[PDB]
Amino acid sequence: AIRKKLVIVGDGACGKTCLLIVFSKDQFPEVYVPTVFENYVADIEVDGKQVELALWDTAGQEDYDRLRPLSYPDTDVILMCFSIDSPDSLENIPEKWTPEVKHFCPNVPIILVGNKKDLRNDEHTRRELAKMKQEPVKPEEGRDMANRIGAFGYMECSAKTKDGVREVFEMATRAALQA
Amino acid sequence: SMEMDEKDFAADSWSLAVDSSFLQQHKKEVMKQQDVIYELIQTELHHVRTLKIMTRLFRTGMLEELHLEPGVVQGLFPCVDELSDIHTRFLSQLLERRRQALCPGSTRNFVIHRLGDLLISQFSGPSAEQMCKTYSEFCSRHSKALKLYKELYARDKRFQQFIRKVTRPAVLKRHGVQECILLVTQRITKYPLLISRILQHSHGIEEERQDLTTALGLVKELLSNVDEGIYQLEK
Ligand SMILES: NC(=O)C1CCC(F)(F)CC1
Repeated sequence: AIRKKLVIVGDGACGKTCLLIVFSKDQFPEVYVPTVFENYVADIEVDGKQVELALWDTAGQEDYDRLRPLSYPDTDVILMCFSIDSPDSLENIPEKWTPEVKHFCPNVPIILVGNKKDLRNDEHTRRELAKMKQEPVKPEEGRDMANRIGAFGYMECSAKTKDGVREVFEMATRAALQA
Repeated sequence: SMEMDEKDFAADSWSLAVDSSFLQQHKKEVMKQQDVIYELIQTELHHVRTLKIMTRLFRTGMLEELHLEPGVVQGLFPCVDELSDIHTRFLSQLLERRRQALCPGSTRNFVIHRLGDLLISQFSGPSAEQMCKTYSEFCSRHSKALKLYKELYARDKRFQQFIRKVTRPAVLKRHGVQECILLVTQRITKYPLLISRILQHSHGIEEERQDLTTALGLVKELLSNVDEGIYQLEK
């Protein structure tokens, strides 16, 4: 049971806290969704290999450029998150998070994850974005960003419906094993 | 941690911690606020418990079982006694505010109407200065503690044996040496998240919305000061 470390990075409303909570609980928080995530060690068996995957969040550190890098030591896989209902959080991926993740974590695989994919069919989300001369992030836009930033892969999920969530963490484990 | 407190904070929320017929007597907006207040205290309990694992189990254990020089242990657990004192006093004030709020004949049913005053005292004056200086110190020695751990574990069999031994219980799965050090560094950046979500549901009593707005600003000023005072030391 090899031990590996996962760190999730991204803007404030990219849904990274919800994703970790939903993965670490599995049984959906119907009564109360917590504000913060402390840490978690998941037992994952992917492709017949057993791994202890430590999960960390960078929420609350987005404005503190000297505190934030203390999350990176010994990271084996990076989940680079953006929200599908926020095209601006996607344009901050190559400009802000990638130069920083590659500086502190060279050779560490990066998986680009488009969170909140359920909001593509949300008429209120489409209406709000249309007011700002915008549309929800298209799948090919996510794939094009992941190609341009040199990501190990592009994945989509929905913390609300749990759709795509297990597959993101199983693939992150596989990426962390590669050496 | 103590059994009395663990039970009081075992539930996933305030709405689940209190008796069902007590919850039923409150307005939804109160339940929403109380859930976030309960989370702030619950995470402060885990924060203090992490610091006690670092001091009693890891730090004292090494001194009483290994022939490590005290300078090495100081490098592994920087500012832990001082951090333990700050957060144990803060937790004591939070736990007392909850107990004062309990209904007679109950050890579970409570509503905390005032929190901002307690949050202003903690994050202002001498108490805030002590946290700013202790966290700027801790976070500057953070990397050097991880490298000292990795070096000692990969070179000393007696240290490896000690670490495998003390971390064997299931309750310490996410609480190894490096994990404790990162849990502590990340704690201060959780407060603005919790205080803003509590503030979001405290607009009913204007004296409280202002107290919480003041506390929110005090924490951001503290974080900005800790962040400015950081500069990575090396072994
Ligand atoms: N974590 C929560 O919000 C709830 C939902 C599921 C449960 F009832 F099992 C436990 C509390």
